[PDB]
Amino acid sequence: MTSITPVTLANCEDEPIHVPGAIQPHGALVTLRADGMVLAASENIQALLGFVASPGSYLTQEQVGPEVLRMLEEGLTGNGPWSNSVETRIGEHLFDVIGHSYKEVFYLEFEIRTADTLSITSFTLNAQRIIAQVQLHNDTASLLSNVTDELRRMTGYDRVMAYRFRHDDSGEVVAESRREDLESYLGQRYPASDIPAQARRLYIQNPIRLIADVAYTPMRVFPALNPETNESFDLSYSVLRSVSPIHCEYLTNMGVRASMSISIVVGGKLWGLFSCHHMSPKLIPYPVRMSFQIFSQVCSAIVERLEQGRIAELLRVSTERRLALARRARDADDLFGALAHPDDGIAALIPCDGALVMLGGRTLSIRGDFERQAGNVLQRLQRDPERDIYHTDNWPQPSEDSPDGGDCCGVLAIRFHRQESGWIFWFRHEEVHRIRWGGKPEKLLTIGPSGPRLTPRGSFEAWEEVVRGHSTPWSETDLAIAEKLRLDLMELCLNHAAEVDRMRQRLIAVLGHDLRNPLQSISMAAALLSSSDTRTTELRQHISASSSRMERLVSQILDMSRLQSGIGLTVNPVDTDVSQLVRQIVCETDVAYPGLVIEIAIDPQVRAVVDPDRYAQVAANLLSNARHHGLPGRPVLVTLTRQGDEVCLSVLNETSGLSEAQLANLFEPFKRESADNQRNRNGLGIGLYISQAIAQAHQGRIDVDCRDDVITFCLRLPVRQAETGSSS
Amino acid sequence: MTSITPVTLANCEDEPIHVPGAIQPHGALVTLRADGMVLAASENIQALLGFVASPGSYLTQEQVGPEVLRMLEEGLTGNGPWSNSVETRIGEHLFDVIGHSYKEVFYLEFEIRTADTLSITSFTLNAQRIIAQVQLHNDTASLLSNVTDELRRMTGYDRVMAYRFRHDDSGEVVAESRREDLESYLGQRYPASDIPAQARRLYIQNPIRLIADVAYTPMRVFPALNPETNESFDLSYSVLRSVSPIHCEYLTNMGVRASMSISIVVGGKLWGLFSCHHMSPKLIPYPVRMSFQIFSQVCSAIVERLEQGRIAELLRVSTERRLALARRARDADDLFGALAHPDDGIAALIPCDGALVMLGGRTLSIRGDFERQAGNVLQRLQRDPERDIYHTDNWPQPSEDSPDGGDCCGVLAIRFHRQESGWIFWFRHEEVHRIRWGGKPEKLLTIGPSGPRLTPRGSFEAWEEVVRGHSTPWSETDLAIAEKLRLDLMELCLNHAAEVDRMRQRLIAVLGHDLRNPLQSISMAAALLSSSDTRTTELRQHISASSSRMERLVSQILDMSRLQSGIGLTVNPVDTDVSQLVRQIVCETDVAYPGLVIEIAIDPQVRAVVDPDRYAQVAANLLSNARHHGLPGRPVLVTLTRQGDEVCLSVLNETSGLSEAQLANLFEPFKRESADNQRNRNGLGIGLYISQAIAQAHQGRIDVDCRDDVITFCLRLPVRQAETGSSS
Ligand SMILES: C=CC1=C(C)/C(=C/C2=[NH+]C(=C\c3[nH]c(/C=C4\NC(=O)[C@@H](C)\C4=C/C)c(C)c3CCC(=O)O)/C(CCC(=O)O)=C2C)NC1=O
Ligand SMILES: C=CC1=C(C)/C(=C/C2=[NH+]C(=C\c3[nH]c(/C=C4\NC(=O)[C@@H](C)\C4=C/C)c(C)c3CCC(=O)O)/C(CCC(=O)O)=C2C)NC1=O
Repeated sequence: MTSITPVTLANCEDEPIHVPGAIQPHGALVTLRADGMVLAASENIQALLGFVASPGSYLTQEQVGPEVLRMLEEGLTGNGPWSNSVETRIGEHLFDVIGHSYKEVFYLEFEIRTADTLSITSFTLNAQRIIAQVQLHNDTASLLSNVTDELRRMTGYDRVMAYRFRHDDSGEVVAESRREDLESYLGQRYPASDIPAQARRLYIQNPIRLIADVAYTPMRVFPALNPETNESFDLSYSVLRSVSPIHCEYLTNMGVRASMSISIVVGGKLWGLFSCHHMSPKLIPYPVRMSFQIFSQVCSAIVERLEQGRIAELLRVSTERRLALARRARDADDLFGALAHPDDGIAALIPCDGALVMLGGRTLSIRGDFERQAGNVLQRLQRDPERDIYHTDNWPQPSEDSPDGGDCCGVLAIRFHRQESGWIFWFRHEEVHRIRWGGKPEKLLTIGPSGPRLTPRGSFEAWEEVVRGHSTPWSETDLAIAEKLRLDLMELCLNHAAEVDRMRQRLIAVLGHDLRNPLQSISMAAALLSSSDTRTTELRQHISASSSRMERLVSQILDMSRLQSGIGLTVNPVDTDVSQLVRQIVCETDVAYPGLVIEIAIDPQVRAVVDPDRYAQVAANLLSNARHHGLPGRPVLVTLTRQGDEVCLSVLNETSGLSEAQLANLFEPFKRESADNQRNRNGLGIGLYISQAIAQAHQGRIDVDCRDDVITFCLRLPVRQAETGSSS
Repeated sequence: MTSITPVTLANCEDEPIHVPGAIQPHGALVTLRADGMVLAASENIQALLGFVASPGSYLTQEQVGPEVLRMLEEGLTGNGPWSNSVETRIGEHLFDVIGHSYKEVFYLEFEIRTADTLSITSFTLNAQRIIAQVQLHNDTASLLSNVTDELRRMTGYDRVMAYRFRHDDSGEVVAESRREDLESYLGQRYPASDIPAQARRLYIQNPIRLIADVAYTPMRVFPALNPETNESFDLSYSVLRSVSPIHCEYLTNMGVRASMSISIVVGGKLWGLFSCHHMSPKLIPYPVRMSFQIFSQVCSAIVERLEQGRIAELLRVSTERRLALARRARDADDLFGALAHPDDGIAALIPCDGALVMLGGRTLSIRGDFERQAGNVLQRLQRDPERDIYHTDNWPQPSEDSPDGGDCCGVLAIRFHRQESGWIFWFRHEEVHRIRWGGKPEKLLTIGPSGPRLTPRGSFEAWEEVVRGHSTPWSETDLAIAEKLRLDLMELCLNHAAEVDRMRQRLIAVLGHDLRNPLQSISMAAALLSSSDTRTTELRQHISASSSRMERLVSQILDMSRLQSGIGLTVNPVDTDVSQLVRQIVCETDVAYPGLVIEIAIDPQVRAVVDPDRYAQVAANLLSNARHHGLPGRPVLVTLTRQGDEVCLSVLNETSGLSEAQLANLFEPFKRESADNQRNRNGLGIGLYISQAIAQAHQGRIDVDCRDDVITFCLRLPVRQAETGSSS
């Protein structure tokens, strides 16, 4: 739907190995339609089976015999997936005829069992042999060790190996059984490109491969495209499927002449393989490969059980320490203390060569001194501040320019208090690794008539690569522990930091209560001054003005605290003459500010049940806002009107132009722009915030209209009558 | 007389089905010691085999034939667990002699293969198909359906059913293949008591059961106890093991005459069964049950992998939805609004008939009104305040006694901000559930002369239970989503509330600056009052005193905020004559409060480099504390001494007795005891906190010594050496 077609990232995953259009010549293939019509067949069918499977026809009993027709008939007419096989003699050779269905196409694959003993061993006896062996092991090390030997005994292959994939898709030969005169491949690494993603995905679906003769010439199955869809025949589940010519080249470079492999699937991912080699052609009869296909799933389930148990036990053991630390830190007076102890603490949660706890600008290093390393990592994290977890095993080793460089190649950092910079770091020193590679990893490129070819390595001689500047990698367990600790510490930091709010509530509330009395006393004393002398009169006036200003500030503080605390404003609606109140406020404002030209259009005797103190407060806030933000010398128009069940008071004044962002933030508290406005340098900006809260408390609202740098405010309050109680 | 009185939990788990001491008479059993000696044998051994296995004797080739001893010798001399079988003829008919070892006891189980023919063993081909075909299913719903049909066609049983266990160990018939005339059991429920915990564990250990004749007579094995241990023979892995008579009664009441069942084990738990029934005796040859053991292990592994895939996909889609919400909630100005939107938000994470989001007293419902249920849940949860998550599927609906009830049956709640009461409640309305029980699940007991007996149900006719008042239970995924979202919202609350803190800091920081000017103006005007009249003089004095008190409060506010914000107290250390300062302060305090007897022991010319304003503040704080907490009329002893490079000021006064908690909390801010002290009602209690912080800022300390209700404070401040120019 995005109208885009991405391009693949790697050319090694782009071979369609599942639709080769060819089979290995040790059998014959026939493809059949859901009604039984022959669609395509392998070109050797006349030589191997003695008859021509002409497309469009149906198999005759003279051709495949009654056993194959009985099997096919039960297949085509059956329901759900189909997979069956039967033993029959066609011509003079005994054949294993395998049948399966995939994506509505039915396949019949014939393998010769010439020069072999009839029913020498059955699928059930071999399956029980292996499953009984596999179930004796409680560790994957010994499970893979013994299974590799039993598989070599049963098959008789020149070599059998257990190959385990790494987290980076590479893999290592973790177990081996081999003929004495063969060089051991145990413990060698092989790169991720040796088994491409396409194969790993396929080998989760079809657990068994066999290559009977690595020198084989593919037999083309023609027509190559299914006539009913023009699509290639999907041979994913075919046993005769022609393997990639690049892998037969890879095995020719190993000197291998037959191959077999069995998948190990864990968690829906290809966990490993059992790979078998022979230095001469070798075919394993289908009943035995069927027993191996059964074993593949039993062994996969057992390995999964073992790995899940081991991981679960490590997770439990670590959860114990994490919870104990959480308890200690919760009980301790200082978290930055309880975590920063060289005994236990966070340094003991994850294997590290030292750790550092950082919070609120306080740091402590455990088992070393890493404030330098930590600070430098933060100076790296400053480029991606939204990142909360950082882990690395290849920290750039410092240059020789100064000995201040720290060789702590491993860093694992987690942020538990983003605003206070709560950081925990775990460090690891450089661990010098040595890797035995199965052949030098030369590039997959050769140029010839085909252009560049993805040719495999020319030799598999064990090459030893020394790794420097790398530490012990942080396991998925360590990363999980680090994240769970991050969350546990965030929760504790929130519970800890939330107490600051309660303290400020108590403090401010007591201050608001205790400060009113001295101000009231001063205002009363100023009112009691006889004002006999002109000097005494001026001082009395200045004292009364300053006291009223402080009372106003204290009132604003109380209101803001009550609003932020959610208590709201306790309004007392009473029948108030809005006309008289607004006219009085305007007159007092004009007399107080003779330079402020105030125009009034106040309807007479507008009476409404409203709180006179809150309405006066709103009017004062609006006049102050118009004075501070209005253009100097411009007149202010005040219009009070009753619009049905609402009282509308409008104030219009010119401005130097207000942006839409400023208009949206007009009601925001502590607006930074107020500190820069030379006329409002002392304005807290809460005037609109408090006014809006007052309007909401009165079930009203404050409208704002700014046009052509002229802003118009319209207070709308609902008309209501106060309730009166009676005994009736 | 044992001083104990146990209480029975259940009768059905007590019967030891693994040590029955008897076998099903379709075979014979011989028990052997690790040295090959015969321990015990079934009493029918002479009837079926023609020889007597006298205890203590050894088998002989003329008795059991050579192939039996050949098989047994590999067992006795083998390592670890053993399990094998041999096809051999004894007397005139063929026996399937199966051997295994358990707890170092070796068993020989003889099963007659009479009345069949190797051609009938073609069941091995149907086994091959089922084992091979099962691997291709894409989901458990189709897998159970197809496998039940294949199992019925293969075995030919009158009925086959896939039984899946519920989370409460009950089970439901989820698939069925049956003879056309038989009553279909598909979809019926059966209680947990139908397969007791012991049977579930044994069926996890021994996957295949077969009751060839429900009407059988148990063939006792004699002697019943192993002479080597005097214990019962553990027959958990014996194929001839006599099934519980309570279960054979159960099958008799179904009209079943033979049974077979195949375990499905997932995650090491019994996930389900395939149970096959026949209305007449039927026996499955041992090679076929051997193939069913393989099928059971393969099916178990595939079912486990399919269910893991389904759970993983559910967790993936859940994670996508949750992280999308966390993003929207983080980009929002108000978290509450971005969560509370009905069109998109929290309500899409967990399927609910409605939801309520709550934070800081706000409550916004979605798809209805839910404040009643939320209120009742919190009122209940207030009795478990540490609880952060709650879930229920059967909330008690309100009685008709009041219309204020809330009719929601299911509630899921999580707390994401313990202080702001941030709660998210997901509600589910009544989902009337109709349950079809396979017979009424009445009590499985009847009392007779032997007391209560574990009588099965006498009938299996479907009884429909109308379960009312229950909603869809909260699945493991719904709980995982609630648990993870709780953390995703705790993160956002912490990161946002840090801004609320920073805002209140900015608020108080601006208030402290703007309040200073009006106070200074009033203090100056008061100082300018000519005080010509006595009344004018008294008013001036009152105004000056009130202004000084407010200035003191404002200073305390600034100090407290700077300390809580970590800014500390700014000090200006200067060479000050401590003797003169302290003497002056004491004189002023005594003159202002002649009723407060102050005793002074002030060393002369004590000089120290200290901030005179901060040190005077500390002295005033100490004197105020002694005045408010000292006993009325008792003298206060003030001692100032220089102890080398430190100046020590001590104040001693009598008290009404201070508790150890009050002494330890003497430096705490907002000490509740200050609000209750009628003499210190206006005291915030910060005096000691601020004084201690000032002392620390001066690199000094405040010592406290309270003895026999007499408290002694000792301020220790370091003396700083003076610096001056010098020349030769
Ligand atoms: C001792 C160690 C050891 C290892 C590590 C090993 C690997 C291995 N690769 C396998 C698969 C494939 N590899 C490639 C391609 C490439 N392979 C490369 O090396 C580069 C150059 C490249 C392309 C540019 C393809 C297309 C396939 C799919 C084949 C198919 O199914 O058609 C398989 C499974 C097949 C089997 O059973 O042998 C194994 C077992 N066999 C060993 O004996
Ligand atoms: C159509 C539905 C349907 C269901 C649900 C069903 C259940 C079932 N119970 C099983 C096992 C046992 N049950 C009990 C005991 C109790 N069972 C009850 O009902 C009450 C009366 C009671 C005790 C108070 C015991 C001791 C055993 C162990 C038997 C042994 O191994 O010796 C088995 C496995 C055995 C088998 O293959 O048939 C199944 C399959 N059989 C069905 O055909």
